[PDB]
Amino acid sequence: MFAWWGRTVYQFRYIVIGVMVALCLGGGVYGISLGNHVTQSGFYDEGSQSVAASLIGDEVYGRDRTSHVVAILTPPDDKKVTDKAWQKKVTEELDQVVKDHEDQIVGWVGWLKAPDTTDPTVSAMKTQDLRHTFISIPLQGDDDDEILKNYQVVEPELQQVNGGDIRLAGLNPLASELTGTIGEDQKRAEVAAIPLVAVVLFFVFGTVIAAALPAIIGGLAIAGALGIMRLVAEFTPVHFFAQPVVTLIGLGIAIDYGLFIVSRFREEIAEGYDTEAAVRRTVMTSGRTVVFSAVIIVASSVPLLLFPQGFLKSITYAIIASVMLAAILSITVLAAALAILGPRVDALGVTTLLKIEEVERGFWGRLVNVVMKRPIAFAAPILVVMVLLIIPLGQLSLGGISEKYLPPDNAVRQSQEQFDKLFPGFRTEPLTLVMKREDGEPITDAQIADMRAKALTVSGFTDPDNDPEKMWKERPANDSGSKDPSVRVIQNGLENRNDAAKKIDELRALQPPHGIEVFVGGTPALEQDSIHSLFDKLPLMALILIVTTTVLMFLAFGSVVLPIKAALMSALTLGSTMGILTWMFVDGHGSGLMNYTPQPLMAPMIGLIIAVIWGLSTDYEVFLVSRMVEARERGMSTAEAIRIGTATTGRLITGAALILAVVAGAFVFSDLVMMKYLAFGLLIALLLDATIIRMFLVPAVMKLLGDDCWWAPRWMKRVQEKLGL
Ligand SMILES: CCCCCCCCCCCCO[C@@H]1O[C@H](CO)[C@@H](O[C@H]2O[C@H](CO)[C@@H](O)[C@H](O)[C@H]2O)[C@H](O)[C@H]1O
Ligand SMILES: CCCCCCCCCCCCO[C@@H]1O[C@H](CO)[C@@H](O[C@H]2O[C@H](CO)[C@@H](O)[C@H](O)[C@H]2O)[C@H](O)[C@H]1O
Ligand SMILES: CCCCCCCCCCCCO[C@@H]1O[C@H](CO)[C@@H](O[C@H]2O[C@H](CO)[C@@H](O)[C@H](O)[C@H]2O)[C@H](O)[C@H]1O
Ligand SMILES: CCCCCCCCCCCCO[C@@H]1O[C@H](CO)[C@@H](O[C@H]2O[C@H](CO)[C@@H](O)[C@H](O)[C@H]2O)[C@H](O)[C@H]1O
Ligand SMILES: CCCCCCCCCCCCO[C@@H]1O[C@H](CO)[C@@H](O[C@H]2O[C@H](CO)[C@@H](O)[C@H](O)[C@H]2O)[C@H](O)[C@H]1O
Ligand SMILES: CCCCCCCCCCCCO[C@@H]1O[C@H](CO)[C@@H](O[C@H]2O[C@H](CO)[C@@H](O)[C@H](O)[C@H]2O)[C@H](O)[C@H]1O
Ligand SMILES: Cc1cc(C)c2cc(C(=O)NC3CCCCCC3)[nH]c2c1
Repeated sequence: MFAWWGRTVYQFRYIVIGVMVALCLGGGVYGISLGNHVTQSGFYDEGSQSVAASLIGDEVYGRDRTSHVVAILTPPDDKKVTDKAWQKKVTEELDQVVKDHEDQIVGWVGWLKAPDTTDPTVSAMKTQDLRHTFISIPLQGDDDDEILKNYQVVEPELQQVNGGDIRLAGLNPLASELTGTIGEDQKRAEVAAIPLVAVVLFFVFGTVIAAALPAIIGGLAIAGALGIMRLVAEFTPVHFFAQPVVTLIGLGIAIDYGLFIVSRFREEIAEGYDTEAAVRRTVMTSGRTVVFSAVIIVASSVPLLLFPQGFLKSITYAIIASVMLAAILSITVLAAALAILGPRVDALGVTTLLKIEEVERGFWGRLVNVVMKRPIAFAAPILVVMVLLIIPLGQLSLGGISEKYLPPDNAVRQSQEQFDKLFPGFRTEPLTLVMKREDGEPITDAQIADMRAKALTVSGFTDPDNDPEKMWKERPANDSGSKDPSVRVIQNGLENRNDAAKKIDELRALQPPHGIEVFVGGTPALEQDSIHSLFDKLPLMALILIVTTTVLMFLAFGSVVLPIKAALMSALTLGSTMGILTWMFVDGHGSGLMNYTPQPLMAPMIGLIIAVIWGLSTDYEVFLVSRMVEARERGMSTAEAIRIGTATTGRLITGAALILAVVAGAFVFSDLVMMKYLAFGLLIALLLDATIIRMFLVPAVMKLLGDDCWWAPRWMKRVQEKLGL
């Protein structure tokens, strides 16, 4: 199979390069418009009670458009908002923007449209010092994605209102900024990472062409994968976060796959094989390794599909498409490229760009020896410290997206915070009690008061007017609502947002009046229901993830102790990185240096980070411990096999780690705190696996079990033998 392709890829090397490059470039052109076909939904559970509550509320009362855009207007030259000349000028400008963009803007409302109003709420849309007043600009659209697109059409003209002295906040200015970080992080991966990957690869290989080929494969992999995701978007919604994942996870593995087979090819040429034989032998050995690595990653990714969140489903499609294409590219276009180049892959050295030994082996061999001489002296301190690194995970907190996902100095975030300071109480995050009478008869005022009294028995809800009778007010109704009298909604915000899980259960435990059912919704309910469904499915997801990888490791090791030992090592790294991440992003250690706000984490990201870290650690352990098994099966001491595996894989694993560190390190500078969390989790797990696990914990522990590492019942080794994966 790999034998046949190794000969075939040589024979049709020109056809292979031409077809594969055209497909990837054609996919890249198709994938340019992906950013215009992604969605922001997917963080919630579509089957939850809170989602049903939101659908009923919107259907009966109408979609609330008053939070789409809020604009703070400050008169120039220290004038007050009561300046009649200033009022007329800004009013005419706003009317012109609405008239020019009626397809996008419903209109604008606020104190400026009725300065002589007596309504206390409308009169509160201006500050006491008369220096600031704000307006609401509802937008057209039937869903949040369409509404955001409408906002981005009119934003440039809106920002010019009042001589530019207008501050835009609310849902869509922030949603535009949050989704805008995707483009900023992506250019880093393609303008800052790839050049740094090139200098890292040049330090590994020493020649220009050998260093350039893995970078080119990564670029082709990104181009094709974005095109595949664009195709996927035609059939199912694709979350916008799936796009940066392609450029982070897909790019890193694509370059690492390229590094592995280019390294093997140069070693085959150096051993004396001609180009034809070298290509075949590289596919037979390194091509099998990358293909098996791909199935490990795919096996580590598909368990996320158990979760209902569309966000997680979109990520796995991106991951699977990225790794399958990269594996295919590494053994089709890369192998064909080396077949054409031959030894000329090393032709160009430092001088080209310039114009435009025994000690090392012994030391690393000695380090393994020192570790094995006193293994408990190494394993015991490492085991203790890694367990202590799990302790901060006990302080795990979970929430949802806000303006705090942006750095504290972000302009749009600061406009939002200025609005909440100048105009307190206008922003709310209420829990809703969606009352429905199954009889179809109208809900009475007494029944609404019965429900309010029940909700007033739950502590922790805000009382701004100090009167409980003014709490749990009815949701405002819009003209787009059906106003079905059999459905009525009352709502109230929480005093402390972290109490949402407890308070929602209390609300859901209240007995409603006789013939009515109650659905509890609101944004805090949407998050808590999504949190609950994720951790409900997590035990099954973790079970499938562990067993699928362990059997794959058993197929790769031919042992029963080795897959179990490596699963324990994977669990230790997974726990340690999560504690460190909680220590950094919840507790805030490192927040000032990296300019992010400590806050609760996003729950679907822990599921993603579990799958990614488990896959990465399994991938590195499989490659290393194999070379030990391969040395043991041919006849060697257990101590020598550990030394041979470490020496023979040291250059490749270290180089792969350096590559991924550059790629992930580029994304730790993202303005989105969620991306920082994912990129750092990758960096920590990589540093632990490449240094603490590979060089200290693996060689030490494996010496403790001695020759029992290779133990495996023969009726199980026969199944491994009959397949030979
Ligand atoms: C993160 C913060 C973003 C969320 C905050 C956004 C919510 C704040 C927007 C307030 C919108 C509702 O506030 C106000 O309600 C009143 C009461 O019906 C509406 O009703 C008003 O209409 C117009 C004013 O334009 C006049 O005829 C009159 O003063 C009144 O009837 C106003 O048009 C609306 O401005
Ligand atoms: C690998 C990622 C998972 C790491 C999990 C982090 C757990 C941190 C525990 C903090 C201590 C709080 O202790 C709590 O214990 C209960 C069971 O008693 C578990 O969780 C329980 O409480 C939560 C809190 O509302 C409820 O949704 C529910 O009743 C149940 O899930 C969690 O463990 C933790 O919520
Ligand atoms: C591959 C191995 C991985 C296997 C991992 C298995 C982990 C299983 C853990 C189940 C218990 C965690 O359960 C989860 O606990 C957290 C606390 O952190 C609760 O979290 C709750 O309290 C926290 C802290 O007050 C709030 O910030 C949060 O909004 C609220 O939901 C979750 O509601 C509950 O669902
Ligand atoms: C990636 C996309 C994520 C972008 C999200 C970033 C967060 C942006 C900040 C939120 C700003 C809007 O803040 C918004 O305030 C309004 C008005 O108080 C709340 O609106 C709430 O009260 C109003 C008026 O009583 C009800 O008609 C409505 O049904 C209810 O939801 C919204 O629930 C909240 O979302
Ligand atoms: C036969 C006796 C007389 C017939 C009754 C006619 C009404 C008499 C009661 C008027 C005062 C009731 O007192 C006040 O009622 C209003 C309107 O219902 C309630 O108002 C509350 O419920 C109503 C719906 O019922 C919501 O639309 C509103 O947003 C919410 O605040 C107040 O919470 C209550 O304090
Ligand atoms: C800088 C931080 C970046 C983020 C984290 C990256 C983690 C990478 C750390 C790698 C640690 C050093 O890891 C060590 O690398 C050396 C040199 O490559 C390998 O050594 C390998 O190459 C050397 C020559 O260079 C040979 O003599 C040796 O026989 C061979 O094994 C070791 O087998 C490995 O144990
Ligand atoms: C889930 C996941 C995520 C990432 C970023 C990576 C990176 C690798 C990797 O670098 N693997 C290499 C070493 C294993 C042997 C074959 C050569 C490739 N695996 C990953 C898995």
